[PDB]
Amino acid sequence: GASKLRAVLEKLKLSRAAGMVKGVVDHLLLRLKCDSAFRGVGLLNYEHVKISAPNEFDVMFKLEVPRIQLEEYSNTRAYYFVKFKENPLSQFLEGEILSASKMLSKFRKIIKEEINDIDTDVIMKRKGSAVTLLISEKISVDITLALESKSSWPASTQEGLRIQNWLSAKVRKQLRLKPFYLVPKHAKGFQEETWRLSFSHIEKEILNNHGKSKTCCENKEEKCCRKDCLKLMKYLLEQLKERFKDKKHLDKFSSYHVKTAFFHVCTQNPQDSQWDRKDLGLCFDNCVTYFLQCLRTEKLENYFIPEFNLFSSNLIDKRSKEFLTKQIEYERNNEFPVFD
Amino acid sequence: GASKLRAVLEKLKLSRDDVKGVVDHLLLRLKCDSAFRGVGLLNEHVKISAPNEFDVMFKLEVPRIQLEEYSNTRAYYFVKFKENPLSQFLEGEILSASKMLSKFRKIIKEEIIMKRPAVTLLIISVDITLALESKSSWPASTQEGLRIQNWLSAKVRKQLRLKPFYLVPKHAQEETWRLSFSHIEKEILNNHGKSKTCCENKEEKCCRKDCLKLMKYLLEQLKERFKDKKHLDKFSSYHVKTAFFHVCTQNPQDSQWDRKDLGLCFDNCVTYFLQCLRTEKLENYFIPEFNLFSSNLIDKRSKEFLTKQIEYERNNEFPVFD
Ligand SMILES: O=C(O)c1ccc2c3c(ccc(C(=O)O)c13)C(=O)NC2=O
Ligand SMILES: O=C(O)c1ccc2c3c(ccc(C(=O)O)c13)C(=O)NC2=O
Ligand SMILES: [Zn+2]
Ligand SMILES: [Zn+2]
Repeated sequence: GASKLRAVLEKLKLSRAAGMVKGVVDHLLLRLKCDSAFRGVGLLNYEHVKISAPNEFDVMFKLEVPRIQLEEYSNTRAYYFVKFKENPLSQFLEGEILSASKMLSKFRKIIKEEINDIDTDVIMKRKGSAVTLLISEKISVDITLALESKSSWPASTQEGLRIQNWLSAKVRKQLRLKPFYLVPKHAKGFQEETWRLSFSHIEKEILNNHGKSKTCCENKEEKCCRKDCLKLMKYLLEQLKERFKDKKHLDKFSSYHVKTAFFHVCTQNPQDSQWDRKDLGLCFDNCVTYFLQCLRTEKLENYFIPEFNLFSSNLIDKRSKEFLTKQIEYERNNEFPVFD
Repeated sequence: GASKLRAVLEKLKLSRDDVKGVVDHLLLRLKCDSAFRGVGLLNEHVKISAPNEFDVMFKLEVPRIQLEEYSNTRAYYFVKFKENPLSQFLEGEILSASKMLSKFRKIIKEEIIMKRPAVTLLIISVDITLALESKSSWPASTQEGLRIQNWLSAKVRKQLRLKPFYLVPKHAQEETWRLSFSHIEKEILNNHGKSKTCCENKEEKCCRKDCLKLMKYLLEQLKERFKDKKHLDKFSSYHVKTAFFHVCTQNPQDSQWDRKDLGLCFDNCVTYFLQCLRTEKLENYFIPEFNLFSSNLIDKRSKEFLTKQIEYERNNEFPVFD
């Protein structure tokens, strides 16, 4: 049944915009770099987090905080407090703690006064992880502020990134030498000054260099279907999320959940021969089945923070998971009509 | 036979089972000079037989450089610039390796047993080499080189080319700098298979590294044997390493390097090296139009001598390995 899938992959392919986004983010950086607190700001990598939203872009603004002290908040292995006029963030302390609210409030207010200078009509949507702009009433851009630390990764990541049997232990050591990032994200009436660990840069490298063989998808003999499986998994969720848009059931589910499950499947199937392009229908069925397992199990560990469960009941209602399960199982049983 | 090569590699590792942070003190006192403030390590032993001799590259970044090729020696270049800490060393618009080495050879003795690769410290021994670092894009002579696309992938080829390249003081004309990629060579060797997990599990154990070790040991032993003769004087472990890289391009798949076939793979490396001698062609792996085996560089009689000696060794189960 791969014919209906690659039909979807061809239709999704013809979304082949950025430039009006580039000019806005470039103008935003030029002004943001004039502030002492945001002097070292810069782009991380335009990224299409949603596969079926060509008018939705996503950028990450990085800003290094040299020599910080991360204090874990109440054993939530992903949320941390940030500790440290030698610090240019001196206007944002709430004691010894970097205030995420104040740091975000100024970041938001600078962009507000900066989208008005532009020729091009830009609107900031109303109000964490941070600001969304509306370029010319058609294209929306989500900007996320990310603290950068070039220090070694927190101890909660020690057992994560289990890519040794797939991308090798040597690659795993190399990626862990790269910096990590912290995004302002409240934690569960919420601790409003916490930051969540972020490895979006590592996730990019893993996706765009994804085979056991270094030449995977570089010749016809080693062409795998890893990327297509993730694309279809994202399209499925987006279609269902939009189909049941005003039932609120699928609100808390996002492409990161689907992307996390896909990484775990990559660990369980480390050989390129398990992802042969002629097996797209089977491979996709196994990806859908595994995601369904995480739903029924209420266990989807963060790929980098294994003790952080993305599908715990404290984060996502069991009813919402049961609803996602029923919808996905109906689709898979009936050859995915939501793709049409 | 094949058991003789495994025995040699076995003795080579006992030879290295049992090193000096002296160099860390050198860069302490060397970084305090104005012209050498951007100094540091780059990463080794060329002589695999005697591990009592080390080799270091002292990297020094040279920001605004424009390279001009010297009479189409696609490896050698004059370094000019486009406040300047090395203003002491200019001989006009070009940068003098003579005065830089002299000042570099002045503080090695000042802040010190030096020996006038620029210097040699006797502790053990370490060959210190001065290298200019350039973060610019590689010269046009490297365009058709690093042919690793069918082996380590085109993607990897693009990542390594973004890394800086280096220039060492090398005679050709006496103020020329030769291209150096000892850092890329290091990565290519310590990350050598088509599979990223090559040599990380018994199922994917290749013999690439051992074929290079035996090739280096074969040349070093023959060079010692005929030391009183001058035939093998200009052959070096870098020639052996370069030939091994081209053999890797020729045999990209890991299945062509199964450690069960050490004898077959090693004979492949010998055969190709032999072919480079008879035809007098051994291109630099990064600079293809630079032939390390040209008749201008090495005597044909010298090549034919090494050819006949290695041919004797291969025909008698390599008694050089006893
Ligand atoms: O789509 C999102 O909101 C989202 C984006 C990125 C990330 C996450 C994470 C957890 C939950 C969500 C979410 O709330 O869905 C999410 C996470 O642990 N690491 C991320 O990098
Ligand atoms: O062993 C050496 O002398 C040596 C070391 C390193 C290099 C070279 C090169 C050419 C010739 C020799 C040599 O003359 O043998 C050599 C070269 O093109 N690139 C090198 O990186
Ligand atoms: Zn692939
Ligand atoms: Zn190997």
